[PDB]
Amino acid sequence: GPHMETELIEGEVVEIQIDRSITGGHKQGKLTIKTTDMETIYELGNKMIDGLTKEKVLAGDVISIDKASGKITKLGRSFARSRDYDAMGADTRFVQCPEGELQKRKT
Repeated sequence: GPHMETELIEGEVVEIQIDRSITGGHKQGKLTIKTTDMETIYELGNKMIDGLTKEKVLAGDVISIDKASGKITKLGRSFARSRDYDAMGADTRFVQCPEGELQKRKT
């Protein structure tokens, strides 16, 4: 596999269908993602809803879905309100929330 051999799907979100009628036992939905070649539709399970909710996924965001773990990860291309302001001198808002320092990239 590329990087890893886990079944992963990622792409920019074209469309989002999330149930609002299903009981809090097993939510469902239908996601439309733009891949490298085309937009494909993927079925959302309860854990998928969970993951996309956690990542705060909306149309226009990009995310990856782990078929094995059921975890969803927003990649970073198609985002929303990313801080482009790094000239933080009078900006005492150093709210760099530790969301998982995966690999010591480090600024």
